Amino acid sequence: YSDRVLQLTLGNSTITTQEAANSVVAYGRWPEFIRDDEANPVDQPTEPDVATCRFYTLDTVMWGKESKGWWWKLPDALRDMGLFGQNMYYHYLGRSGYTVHVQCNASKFHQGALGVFAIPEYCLAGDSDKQRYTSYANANPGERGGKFYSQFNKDNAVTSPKREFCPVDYLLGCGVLLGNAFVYPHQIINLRTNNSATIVLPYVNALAIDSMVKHNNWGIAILPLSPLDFAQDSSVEIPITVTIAPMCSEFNGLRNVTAPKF
Amino acid sequence: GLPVLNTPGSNQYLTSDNHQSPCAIPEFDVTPPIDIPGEVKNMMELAEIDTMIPLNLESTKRNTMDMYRVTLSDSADLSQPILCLSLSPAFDPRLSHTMLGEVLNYYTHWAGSLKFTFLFCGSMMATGKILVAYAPPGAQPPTSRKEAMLGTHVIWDLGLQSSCTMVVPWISNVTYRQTTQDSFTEGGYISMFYQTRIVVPLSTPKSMSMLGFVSACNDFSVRLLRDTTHISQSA
Amino acid sequence: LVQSGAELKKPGASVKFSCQASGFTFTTYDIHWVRQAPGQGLEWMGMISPSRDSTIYAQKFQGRVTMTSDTSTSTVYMELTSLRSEDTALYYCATASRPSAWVFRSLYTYYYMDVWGTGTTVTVSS
Amino acid sequence: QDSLPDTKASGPAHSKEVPALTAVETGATNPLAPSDTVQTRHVVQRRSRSESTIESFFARGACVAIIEVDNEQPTAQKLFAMWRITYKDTVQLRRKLEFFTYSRFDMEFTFVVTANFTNANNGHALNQVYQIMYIPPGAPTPKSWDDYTWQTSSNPSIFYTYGAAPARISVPYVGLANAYSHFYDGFAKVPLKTDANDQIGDSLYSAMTVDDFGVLAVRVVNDHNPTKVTSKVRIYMKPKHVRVWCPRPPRAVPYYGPGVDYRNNLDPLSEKGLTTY
Amino acid sequence: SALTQPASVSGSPGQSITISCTGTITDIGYYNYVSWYQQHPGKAPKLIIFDVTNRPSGVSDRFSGSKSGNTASLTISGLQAEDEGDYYCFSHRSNNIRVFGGGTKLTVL
Amino acid sequence: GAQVSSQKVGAHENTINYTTINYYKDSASNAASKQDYSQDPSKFTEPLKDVLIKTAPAL
Ligand SMILES: CCCCCCCCCCCCCCCC(=O)O
Repeated sequence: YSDRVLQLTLGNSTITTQEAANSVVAYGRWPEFIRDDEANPVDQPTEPDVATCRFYTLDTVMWGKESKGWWWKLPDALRDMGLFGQNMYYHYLGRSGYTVHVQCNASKFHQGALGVFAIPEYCLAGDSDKQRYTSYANANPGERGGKFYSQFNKDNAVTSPKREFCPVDYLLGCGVLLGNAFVYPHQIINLRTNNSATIVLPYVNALAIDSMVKHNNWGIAILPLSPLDFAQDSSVEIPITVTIAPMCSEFNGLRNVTAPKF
Repeated sequence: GLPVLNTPGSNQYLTSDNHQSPCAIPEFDVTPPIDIPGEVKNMMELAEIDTMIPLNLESTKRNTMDMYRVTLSDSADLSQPILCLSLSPAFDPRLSHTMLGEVLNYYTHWAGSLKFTFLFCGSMMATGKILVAYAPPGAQPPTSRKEAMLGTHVIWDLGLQSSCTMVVPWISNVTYRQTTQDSFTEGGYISMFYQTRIVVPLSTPKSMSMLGFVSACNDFSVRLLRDTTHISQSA
Repeated sequence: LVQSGAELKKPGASVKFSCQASGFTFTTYDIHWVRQAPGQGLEWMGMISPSRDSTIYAQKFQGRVTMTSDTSTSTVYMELTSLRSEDTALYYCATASRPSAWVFRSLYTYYYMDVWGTGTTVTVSS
Repeated sequence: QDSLPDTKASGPAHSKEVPALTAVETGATNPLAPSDTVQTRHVVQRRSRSESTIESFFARGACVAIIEVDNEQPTAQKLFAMWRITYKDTVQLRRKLEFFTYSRFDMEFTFVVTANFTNANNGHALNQVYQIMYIPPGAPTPKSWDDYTWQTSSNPSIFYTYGAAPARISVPYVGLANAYSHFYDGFAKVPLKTDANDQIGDSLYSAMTVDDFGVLAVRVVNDHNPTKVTSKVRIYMKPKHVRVWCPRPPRAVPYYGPGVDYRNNLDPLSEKGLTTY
Repeated sequence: SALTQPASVSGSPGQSITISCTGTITDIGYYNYVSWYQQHPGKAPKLIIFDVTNRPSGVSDRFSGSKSGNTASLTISGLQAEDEGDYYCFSHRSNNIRVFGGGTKLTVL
Repeated sequence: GAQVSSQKVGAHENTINYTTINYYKDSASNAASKQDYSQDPSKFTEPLKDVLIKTAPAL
């Protein structure tokens, strides 16, 4: 056996990789259900196990020579993924951990490096002079995610503002220098070394359980630390695929379904 | 009434006092803690994490993503250094905004060993070697490999192990070096040179990035708290 | 009392306003400029702070409008460096000197406009 | 007993085990002592990390507010002032706390009051008593300097007399959660498809609550002098019994509002040549 | 981007009327710097409420003010014929600009 | 009802204790017991599932 070869299985789903580089359990803590001395709600929790805790694959994003980065938010990227998204919308409170698997495959002649960072409470900076004015529909883009930018272009549409983020890439979208983002739970997909990265995320929050529709516990940021080069080609595009499984999903406060405006 | 004498320093406020004080909200029912992942007991656990160095602070490269990547190539002038850096981790502008430099800019004094880990981001067919060298102060800063190999150095072989760590040992005359710029407690010079060169086959990129990382070893401590230069506020 | 300049009537060209006050109120308090086209309602144009010569302008006017100060006469000025027919308005000069109880950010005092000057019309047409 | 590990003696090596090579793609960082790449002597290491502990790091009190109040007879005058209790409008304590995502601490608040006469001719005034009243969220705020709310039947209050030692109190961990959240990737409200208009569900990004930890109200208790006395209550905030819970990169570009937004000076790094030492 | 107000409001003398002012979450829903201004014809405006529920000296107690969310309201209770005129709402807005309402003409019937 | 503990002596003259008493009912009122010694940094330094040993190859 070698830690380049990993098999990950959750529910009815299985990921096999042959070019891993170990795996990160974030802050040393594997995900767990709520212990009885840490519990806040009195309602009996729904714990669906294999129905929700399975590998869901988001939309593939194409890494090219002018790509500046991509970001997602959890649980928001899984809000339309099957019974997890249905249990998240039908309940007021929800907790889950996550296994985040990023796949990015390239030849021995390609080069490049992606930093995959998992950020607890990944706030992003807005687009405009008005403080904290990013709307819900733009702060929560779903499985599409969002992109980083090379510069802070500022919204001047006074008639109707865009109310989006403007995440600047070396500023990690939130005003901190990107070289210090390695204090977060992280892996590098360096194409001569590994084709995949695995970060296992516990439920990092100031509460035992929280509103999943209102609040994102983790943000996943993927940024090219070294740019993609191949041969002497300007047109290079290789796929990045992000696959997230919830772990230890539990939900409280059943009611009618949340139907957010987007 | 007990006879008492008021010593000097009565009725002062020190801002560093460690004295008891009455409670504005007595008998408050404090919310109990829970086992949140990621607890930090000491700021040196925010050091000993390798964080990436903005090594490339040239005029077009700085304040972009290109500040982190040093261009190695198959056709560089091999006598000349890849990078040069001063071991002043709170003052050198390549080191000052790393997590080690940001922890150290809240402190006046520092002491310990420093890891420098360099990661190679060429293709798998890219091969080569690299001399990375630390020279203690009091001499000419190394301009050639012939000078730099007299110092503490690691010859790094590019292979399946993608990255290599060079440790700067704690060679110092003082027990603690100053974090500000000071020729008395200066820390020496880090230099990097080719030994052989980058060799690539055909249909392979001829230039490639290298990323550098810095962190504290287990022997590292800082000892006098101060305000930082890195944040400011207008009137 | 806060004293305005007289009325202007020219199209296409630049128009400069003048506004003079007492020496204490000039040095202590900010001066705000507000306009009112006929029947259309009040419209904040910007602020000059002669204690420190910082200015803020509304985004409708950020290119067009400059404000300057004179410590010798305790006068502030406003120049509308290009002009249109919709700028036919009564232009008010107002001192922000009624203090709010709420601390602005955490270090400053907010002031509402209370000492309004009589102001002046400018009409922009051939 | 707080001492660091001693550097062990290390001789020359010629070995199949190689400490210097690693893979930072794993996310781990290489745990090397200097003994694992250079020859080292033994040295008994008496240094320690005492000043770098989290309580030692936050032990210094920092200014969070400058509250201004007037005392003058009515003829324009701020006879009382009110401040929403926040750390985020002074940059230094904010940047120190924002190294971490969550934290849990008791507080000390220390109040330094300085007064001055405002015009030179008008002369003297007697010594002033200052009421600093805590108004928790939902409690009634004053609308004058002497209405019924200052009777302080259930509110905490400090009566400071001028010239005394700077008044101080301790406050417990008052957060509704198990730790204070310095950062909040979320909203207070979600807009729904069934909402009558968008402003029912509209709320600020990264805002948990408005009036999160209440309001301090400040007045001079004295009847007004004919001379105008202007006074400033400076508030110094010291976290203590601190536990911090998820490390973050510190703030690089200047702060803009209470969120993570940025507007100006997006150049935190200077110019230095790659070969220049 | 201006604060929304009804264009006109009417009532007979002795009644109570309420002029209202709805802005966005970055002005009235966040700041307490919400003020009201009265403008009789030809006059410069007079500040009648400065902070929410706070009147200046010499403004009669029939004027009163409140805030309910993103909305602020001015209630004139015991309406008189001298109250006829324009009323302009005002707030601070979080990019350090200041914004007036579109204004309400009050006709005393 | 006092507490007593040893100081870490820096300078020496020519093992020394200090005494504290908590005077107030609540824990918030208390002084800072400056004894919050460091942990293992491995939860940030090496957060792996298959934990490496430092002299072995990392892959
Ligand atoms: C008599 C005065 C009593 C003082 C009462 C203080 C009320 C508790 C304040 C705790 C503030 C916690 C820090 C977070 C502030 C923020 O969110 O910016």
